[PDB]
Amino acid sequence: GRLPACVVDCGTGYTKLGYAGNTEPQFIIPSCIAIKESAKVGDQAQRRVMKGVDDLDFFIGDEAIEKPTYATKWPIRHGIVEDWDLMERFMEQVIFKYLRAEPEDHYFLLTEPPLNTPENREYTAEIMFESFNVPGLYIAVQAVLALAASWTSRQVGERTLTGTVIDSGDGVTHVIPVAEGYVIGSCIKHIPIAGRDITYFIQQLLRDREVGIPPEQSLETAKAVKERYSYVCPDLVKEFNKYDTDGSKWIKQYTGINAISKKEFSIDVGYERFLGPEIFFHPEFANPDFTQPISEVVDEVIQNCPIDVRRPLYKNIVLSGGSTMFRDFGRRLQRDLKRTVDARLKLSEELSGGRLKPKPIDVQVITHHMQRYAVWFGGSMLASTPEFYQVCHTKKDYEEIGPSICRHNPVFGV
Amino acid sequence: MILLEVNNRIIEETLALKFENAAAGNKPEAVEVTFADFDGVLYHISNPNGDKTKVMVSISLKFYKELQAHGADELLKRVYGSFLVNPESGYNVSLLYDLENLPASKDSIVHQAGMLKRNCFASVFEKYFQFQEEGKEGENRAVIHYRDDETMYVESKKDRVTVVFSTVFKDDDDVVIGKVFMQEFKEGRRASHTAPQVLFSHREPPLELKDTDAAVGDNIGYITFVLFPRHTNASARDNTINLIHTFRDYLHYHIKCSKAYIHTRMRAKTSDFLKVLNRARPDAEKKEMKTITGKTFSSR
Amino acid sequence: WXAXCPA
Amino acid sequence: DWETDPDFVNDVSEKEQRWGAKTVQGSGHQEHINIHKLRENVFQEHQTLKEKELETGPKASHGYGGKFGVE
Amino acid sequence: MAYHSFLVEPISCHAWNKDRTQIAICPNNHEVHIYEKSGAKWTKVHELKEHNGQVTGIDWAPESNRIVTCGTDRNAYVWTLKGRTWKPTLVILRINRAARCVRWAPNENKFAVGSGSRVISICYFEQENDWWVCKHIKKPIRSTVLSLDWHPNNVLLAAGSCDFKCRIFSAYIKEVEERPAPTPWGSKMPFGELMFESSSSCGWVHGVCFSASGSRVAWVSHDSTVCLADADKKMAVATLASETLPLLALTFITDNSLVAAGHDCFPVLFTYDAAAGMLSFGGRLDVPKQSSQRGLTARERFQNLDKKAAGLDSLHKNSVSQISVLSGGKAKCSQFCTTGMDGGMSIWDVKSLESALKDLKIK
Amino acid sequence: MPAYHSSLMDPDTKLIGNMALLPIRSQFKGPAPRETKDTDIVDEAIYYFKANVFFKNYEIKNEADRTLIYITLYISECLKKLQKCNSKSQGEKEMYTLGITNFPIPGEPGFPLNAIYAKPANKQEDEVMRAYLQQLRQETGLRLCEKVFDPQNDKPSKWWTCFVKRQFMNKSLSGPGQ
Amino acid sequence: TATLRPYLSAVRATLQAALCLENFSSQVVERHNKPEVEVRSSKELLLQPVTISRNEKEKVLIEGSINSVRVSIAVKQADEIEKILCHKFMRFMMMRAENFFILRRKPVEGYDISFLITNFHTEQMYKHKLVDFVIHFMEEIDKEISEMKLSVNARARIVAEEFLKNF
Amino acid sequence: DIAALVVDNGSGMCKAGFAGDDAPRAVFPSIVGRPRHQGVMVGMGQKDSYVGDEAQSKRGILTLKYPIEHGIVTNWDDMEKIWHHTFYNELRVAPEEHPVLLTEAPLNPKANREKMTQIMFETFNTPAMYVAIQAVLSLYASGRTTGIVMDSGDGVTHTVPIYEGYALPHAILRLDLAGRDLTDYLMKILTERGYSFTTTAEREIVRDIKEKLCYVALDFEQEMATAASSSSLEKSYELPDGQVITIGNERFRCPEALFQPSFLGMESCGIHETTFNSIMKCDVDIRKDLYANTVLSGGTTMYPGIADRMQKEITALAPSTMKIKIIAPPERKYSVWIGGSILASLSTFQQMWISKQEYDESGPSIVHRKCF
Ligand SMILES: Nc1ncnc2c1ncn2[C@@H]1O[C@H](COP(=O)(O)OP(=O)(O)O)[C@@H](O)[C@H]1O
Ligand SMILES: Nc1ncnc2c1ncn2[C@@H]1O[C@H](COP(=O)(O)OP(=O)(O)O)[C@@H](O)[C@H]1O
Ligand SMILES: [Mg+2]
Ligand SMILES: [Mg+2]
Repeated sequence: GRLPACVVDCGTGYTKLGYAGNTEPQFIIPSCIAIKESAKVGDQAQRRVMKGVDDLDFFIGDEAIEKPTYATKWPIRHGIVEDWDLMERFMEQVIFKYLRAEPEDHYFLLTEPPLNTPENREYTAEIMFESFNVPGLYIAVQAVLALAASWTSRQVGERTLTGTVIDSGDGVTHVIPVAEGYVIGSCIKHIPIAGRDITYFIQQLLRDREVGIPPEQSLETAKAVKERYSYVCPDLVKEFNKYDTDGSKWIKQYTGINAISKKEFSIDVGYERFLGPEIFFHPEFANPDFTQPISEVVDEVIQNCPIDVRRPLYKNIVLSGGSTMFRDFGRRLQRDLKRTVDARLKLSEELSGGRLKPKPIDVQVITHHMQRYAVWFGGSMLASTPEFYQVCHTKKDYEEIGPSICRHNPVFGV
Repeated sequence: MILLEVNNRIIEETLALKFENAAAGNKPEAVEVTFADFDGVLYHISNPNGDKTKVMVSISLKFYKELQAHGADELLKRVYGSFLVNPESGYNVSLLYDLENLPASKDSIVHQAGMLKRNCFASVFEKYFQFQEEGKEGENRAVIHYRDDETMYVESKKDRVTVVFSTVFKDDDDVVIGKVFMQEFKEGRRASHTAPQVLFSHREPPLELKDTDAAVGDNIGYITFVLFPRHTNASARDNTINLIHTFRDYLHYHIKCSKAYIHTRMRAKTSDFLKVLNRARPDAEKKEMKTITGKTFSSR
Repeated sequence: WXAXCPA
Repeated sequence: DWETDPDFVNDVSEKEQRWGAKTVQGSGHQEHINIHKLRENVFQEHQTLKEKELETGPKASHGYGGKFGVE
Repeated sequence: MAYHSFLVEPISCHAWNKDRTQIAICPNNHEVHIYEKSGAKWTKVHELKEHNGQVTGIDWAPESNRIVTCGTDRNAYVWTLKGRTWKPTLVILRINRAARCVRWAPNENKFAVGSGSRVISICYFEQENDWWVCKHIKKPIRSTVLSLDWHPNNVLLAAGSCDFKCRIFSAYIKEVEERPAPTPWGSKMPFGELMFESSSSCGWVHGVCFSASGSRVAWVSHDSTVCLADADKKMAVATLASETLPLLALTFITDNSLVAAGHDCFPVLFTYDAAAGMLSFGGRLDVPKQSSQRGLTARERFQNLDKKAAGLDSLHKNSVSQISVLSGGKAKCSQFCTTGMDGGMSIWDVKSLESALKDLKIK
Repeated sequence: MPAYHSSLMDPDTKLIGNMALLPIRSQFKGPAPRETKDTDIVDEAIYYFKANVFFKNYEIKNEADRTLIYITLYISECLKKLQKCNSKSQGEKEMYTLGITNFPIPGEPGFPLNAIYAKPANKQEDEVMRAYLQQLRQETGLRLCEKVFDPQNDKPSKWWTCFVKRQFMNKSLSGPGQ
Repeated sequence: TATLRPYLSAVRATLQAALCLENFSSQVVERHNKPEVEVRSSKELLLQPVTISRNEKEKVLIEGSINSVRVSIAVKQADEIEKILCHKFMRFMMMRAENFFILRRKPVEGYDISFLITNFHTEQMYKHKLVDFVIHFMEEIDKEISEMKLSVNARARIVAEEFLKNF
Repeated sequence: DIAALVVDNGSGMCKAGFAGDDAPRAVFPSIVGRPRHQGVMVGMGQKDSYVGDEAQSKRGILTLKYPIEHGIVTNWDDMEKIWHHTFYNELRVAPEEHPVLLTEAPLNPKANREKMTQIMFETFNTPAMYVAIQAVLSLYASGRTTGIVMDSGDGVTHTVPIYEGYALPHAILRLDLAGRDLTDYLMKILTERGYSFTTTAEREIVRDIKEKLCYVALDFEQEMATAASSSSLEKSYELPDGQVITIGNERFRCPEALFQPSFLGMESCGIHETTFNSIMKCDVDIRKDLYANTVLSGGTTMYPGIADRMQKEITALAPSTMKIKIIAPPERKYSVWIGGSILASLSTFQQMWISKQEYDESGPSIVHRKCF
């Protein structure tokens, strides 16, 4: 008989492991690896050669953050794997320790961001096909699986196959318009500004103002401040004024534990309540290359799709990923989008001569019960169908053509 | 991780979560989690007939028939008590935890629930340990089909227990590296003054497999462990069972880590060859000093 | 220094 | 525009966060459901929605009499 | 005698003016750089930038002081010196592939551009319209035209090709000059005629050159062979097969002796014996120089111990690609200039070279 | 989304160089007229400062934007000196003696924005611009010394001295980082 | 080594009989400048492909042209382990084919590795040093693969000792 | 390639430059001045802290404080002031765009390099840094991979033996005895003649007297008996106010303290015996290669005739068959910096940085993992 396919959604800040056919990932670990690192001289490809069996003395996931004598490395940066040695070791413990899957009896469904270079896919195919020897692989785009995770929380008869998926993870934020089940790939947008940029901005804010934060935790604090006291503001300068004139109400206190002497430190959370998420509607706060808000990027995405599929795309904007769990994020997004759309419609009516008043475009932003792991569940659907075993790259295909079998994805033509 | 572990993580995690939700007094939610393990084992944790108060953990194995033989459930019964119930349709063993009658110290039953496969294996294996302890020669010797193309022939004598693994790997690269990993397996007895006699053979099957249906062929390797009464006593048989159980999976695991090991040496040698090529690029006369980003220096 | 010598 | 709340805090453990946050009043560990039934139900409901979206849209087959009618 | 390295990138082609005080080179890009001899050092005086692709042929007419440049943009330009700047006049070549070589005629009334379109373009002037026009010689050619050299009677034209053949066409233009006088090559000379076609079928022809008197045509092949066809002997071919790497350029320093160079980076000398009809390896012209070694500093020792864990005994460190005659003409030469793919420019001397080696006799 | 520009340009506003000589509600001497409405350019600049320091693109639209740019650049200099003080009665003296200190004006070395600021055309315009900038500096320091210092402990509040490292488009009236 | 000395001398002498490259613009397309041995567009700019072999299964195929040389190497592979290691090693060499300027991201069918030296590599980089690099690769590849094999054997022994120690 | 600032910043004098040159771009004494009198002339502009050469020129009205003492940073505010003056005034370069290669003496407290990393990452926001050991850079500058470096700076002296690149970390001998102790000793012994320098502004005068007149005697007792029996060694130096002083016997008594610290009331052995002990702690098969590769550095080894003294002293302690070479180049004072520029200009060194990202996630405890 057949065994369920393994689903491994490898994200920059968190990896979701499971067996296809379930409702939620069996494991959600941090995407980090603790290896023994010491003071050495020479290149990186030369000091990584470990004598004996010392290359198996490493940990991953939750067990890699606890280890205080190991060095913690993150192999994935901005969704693109920058280190393949650490990624191979991470994958081998993901398969042989957590999933406990024999990699020769299970099809694998990995994930990727839209702008993953083809050489990354070729290296992933080389790893899964020659090292782990999987009978089949399928590298699906991350946000396109997040659409089929909003159907579990919406009433019957309004579970559509058309919508704009906004996936904001730890390292990348991408916008994918799906229409009737077909990924409109030539309209996908991809911005490397995401949760971790918010965490760097927040720690730089805290470090310029607060005192008493242990250095070795200056990041771990900026996550607990970001994922707890952060919201979205309707206006920036008005919020600065609201904090200045009535600071006794808007300024909160965060009390953490210094995990060396177990003492407690206390800091004041002020402007970084609303300046964190604001790098979504002002990306220049974290990366001066991008200057375009997320509402305008979504509007460009939808306005580039075919005409008669623009009106349903506005109706089912599905959020996904952790970085979209900010209070009143969807509300401000929908407000800006409604402003843009109504202004465009009124301009078109005025240019027409003033005879017809067209239907106001319904704009809706869908928050659902599965956002934190909306991608994985989507995979758990796709990798549970029969047709799945018809779209995978069989081992024969790799043995015949080579890793170049995995070189194409729906973002580029030919 | 060098040695594979015997306890499954998903079972322990799910059952501990359910027991924390039940002990705090929250209302129980549904659960339906199906997954797999090594050697083609299939687990299913669900509820019996939508009854959200009972959790049934079922397991389907490959040694289907050897566990149904009389006396192959002594260990399972002894360890699981009243949790052992009739198998769920399609599966082979099944435990049933009532979330309202859970005894105190919920850590022990979860630690023994994560080792369901190890316990099903040790139950069909301690039969011969006992056949040898009780001082009886010629006791029953069988072939556990612990996989689908590989076998484990167990035999119990008056003074020893012989375990013959008939093993074969699926992939060609894995076969070629496994020939080495199995040839070099007798060089391990130099690491300990007390290790079971290990014999390797791939020219011809041993004389134990001439009356039995253990898998034989010209692509199969035979690894014979001779466990003596210092490895099968009532105090060191747990470790022996764990090792004999996870031997094949451990060999497969390390065969698949050997490649990720070799890749580092290959990268090192690639860089060493690039350094020999670099002697061909004529050194520039003057370089423009840049910044960490790569922009012009903007100053002297 | 802290103990021994000044620095 | 819309007013904000100063005293809102969704304290959650990192392990609680990995599943969901108190900013979405339903997120977290959900009740396990059958996935194939959901898939087929979504397929059928999308088919039914497409049928009515076609019926309520402009119809080229409107002037041939019968159920279509005469222009 | 000297060696000057203008740049580290190859030099495609170079050209000197009448009094050999200025040189026009190609820096391996679209521009043409005109340097001037100022005492002992060189100083760039002009930059000519009109081409779209890198120039592959420059030629400087001595008497009229007009430069002609052909490049890989399928175009040709004639630069004239207005006051202080060189202004270009575009020539319509009508080719559909990259040009390869250009050569002024001896009388500076027309110029030949060999291109990779399997044609030769004889360009001349139309003062009735101020129109640089061109005619085409394209019949027996089947590949790129690599090298050109004109007969001293302003009509015949030697052309080497990548079709393994050296040919002698007749570039007579009946609207800029009179009917030419009969030469030992043939009495019938209409435009596009074929007076001579070598019998070789191996190796491309990198360089052709007419004699000083226009009675002998010599050429070099990638087959390592140097050949000479004599017209006073029923167009007889004398070949010499060398045992070194091939040659790329050659010239006539006398009516009897040739100076070639190529992928060896040093000039060699050949001689022709008319009383027997056979070439003789006169020998290497350059004396093998001993390149001084330098002690390494600590910054350079570690820089090339981390990064990488002269071999050649001539002036040029890369193959020599073009040889020109500086002073003395082709009847009795005294200085020849070589430019190669190392950006260097070696001004040689025949007297000093003959003095340094006494085993070296110039026929 | 664009930064916060000033909305005080009027078609009858006079120009000095190419900066809007906007009226200011102050007591110091200067060539700028007196304001009757409750908001001058300095109040607007102090209102928009905390937000304008985070943006990294600022399109100059009119001359009032150039005046607001100057004042936003000078608040960053006031903050550097107010960070060291420990009493509002000392902050006021520091702000006075800083406003007196002559900073570079358009068209001189040290001014960060000579490219996008039209220098004076003669000597009279030079003098008027000097006096105008001095008045702006004095009044900005005076108004800011009441914002930075909170009355609970009478020392610079950490909510204003955290913007010492934040530079408006990485420009400053002082030296390059000194 | 000393058993490859005549084979390597012949290969080196054939390498610097080719590698006498020149600049050349294409004939079958307007302004492209492409290596003439890769496109095989014109049959007049292609020299004879010469093979130099030490035995039946170790060889070098050299394909010359007017502005490019393609050198394909078929390396010694004695058994299956050496075949696997040679494949993986050549693959890890191809991965960095922009640091090796003369390398080729895919070997010619039938051969283990392939170098493609155009004329820019002989104008901007030392020619004799490129010849030396090719000959050094051919000298040392067998030794490095044998050391890989010994490393695999040592790994197998260490794994066996790590298992049989717990009993 | 990338341009990386190399900031030696040892005790005594800070020498900063760019990686790839042959000499530090800016060398200035690492001092911080503070006015000690009232300001009465308002309107001329005043500052409350002078740094470097400006503090040296105005030393008449300042209290010069060294932020580093005996190789350890003891006042971090003045250290930040020194670094700010180095970045924005001497080099005039933005520090948030270039890597920084700082140096530290061996066997210093870990809190020193920890706070150094924290300052360089949280104050100046350098994108990457690296903390190297001074003697290793000194060996780089000498262009050899074997030898014992004997670096005698202004606040600390230390020897490091290295063989084929493998530095022996169990034979590194440190000794808190350097130019500042010698300057204080000269201040002490200058009283017996009749001159009294007692304020921190005159210590600079004493340091100039030392580094212009003092030298090392080849045979101490012979030179003492000579200068005590004839006025042929006395030299006259002019103070910055016209006074002239004459020093005789003192000239070689100041540096002699380096070879016998019993003058300063210390128990430790001289620098020659320290180097010999460091050598003798290494294995027997490499000592012969160390003896012929002794390297000096630091500005305290610039005394006339110290190479000959060191050779004559080591030769008396080493077997009569070992050849003792004292490789003292005439650019010894800048050697520690010159080796730095060599190091930061290497290709593989880009893989040894401490990237700002790597620190943002691990705090100051990363320097002990990325830098030995
Ligand atoms: N409730 C929350 N509010 C704000 N940010 C969050 C929340 N939960 C997670 N994040 C941020 O999102 C990132 C993790 O989300 P995830 O979707 O797992 O990204 P990835 O899948 O790329 O790792 C982290 O950077 C985390 O700080
Ligand atoms: N040429 C010299 N001759 C004699 N003494 C010198 C010479 N140069 C420097 N010194 C003395 O050596 C002392 C310390 O050397 P220095 O190079 O300042 O140490 P560091 O390298 O740590 O700054 C200085 O105080 C100086 O007076
Ligand atoms: Mg993600
Ligand atoms: Mg020093």
